[PDB]
Amino acid sequence: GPVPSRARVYTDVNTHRPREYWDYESHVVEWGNQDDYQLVRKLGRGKYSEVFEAINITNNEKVVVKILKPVKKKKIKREIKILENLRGGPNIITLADIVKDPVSRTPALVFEHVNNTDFKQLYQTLTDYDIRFYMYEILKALDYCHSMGIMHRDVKPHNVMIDHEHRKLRLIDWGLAEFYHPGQEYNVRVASRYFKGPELLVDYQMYDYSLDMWSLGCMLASMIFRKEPFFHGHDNYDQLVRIAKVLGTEDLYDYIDKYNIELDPRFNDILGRHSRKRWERFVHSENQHLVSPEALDFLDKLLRYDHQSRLTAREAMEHPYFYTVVKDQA
Ligand SMILES: CNc1nc2cc(C(=O)O)ccc2c2cnccc12
Repeated sequence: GPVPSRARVYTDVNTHRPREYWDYESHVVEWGNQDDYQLVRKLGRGKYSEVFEAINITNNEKVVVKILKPVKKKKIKREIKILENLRGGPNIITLADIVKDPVSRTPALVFEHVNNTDFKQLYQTLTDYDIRFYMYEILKALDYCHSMGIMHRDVKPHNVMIDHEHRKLRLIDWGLAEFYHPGQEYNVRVASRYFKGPELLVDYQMYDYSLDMWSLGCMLASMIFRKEPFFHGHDNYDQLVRIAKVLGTEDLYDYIDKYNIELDPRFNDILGRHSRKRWERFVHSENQHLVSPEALDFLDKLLRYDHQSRLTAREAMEHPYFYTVVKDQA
């Protein structure tokens, strides 16, 4: 059976709390009236939701209503709990209200509005300093919620709302976030395919905060190489191959051994033998202004199979990649 694993930071944060902090299934939710908000326009469809710009009648402030698509009621309580738990954390989205349409009686979350620029036009225009700044701001959100016993489990560009005029950022969609408890085996069918850590692709269920750190590497590599996405796999099985073609197969296989992981028989063929590439293969004419010996070193220290050797959010923020943004924040 698979060797166990314990997160190497914030391992026991949750054990040390009142039970009601993390025992969300008993959380008693007070549902408001959704007529307090009039929907203006659809901002986007989701897999588990539909999101609308809306107006708060009382004050006239722009708001966002995320009507939740029908899932196990405790998953809603999980998301609500995690949001009331993180309220006011650096760069976390703010849950303004919880309501239910009086006619449909179908639950919805009301969040603060963010004048966001979507990454489809944004990531194509950021200077090297901008990539350092916003990445640092993501790390603020990740280290906070990790320190608070929560993994986000779905870090990807659509979930990072960026406001470029006021240089603000907020990390959103907490509907897949879980509380971390040492020894818990988690579901591996979480996150989006391009940002799935190798632990999810091989079905290693005792994962932790560090999964969020692989997703951040995928983003970092996607931005500094102007490749969206960086690991462009055809499914979950081929996704591991796209990773392996870059990180090498020796290493992956020691990772399988180090945890006595049972590989699917499917993987036993399509993976092959592959060397570990030097990141220089990916830098070309039109993306070298964004690459530096620093970014490469930071990036190398996120993309590791072994979830235990990834940087922590806290370690990431002390990387020299961020020395200037740390300075200009003084
Ligand atoms: C696709 N557009 C938006 N989706 C959101 C999703 C969540 C959530 O699921 O947590 C929270 C907030 C927003 C949001 C906020 N302001 C402007 C736009 C959006």
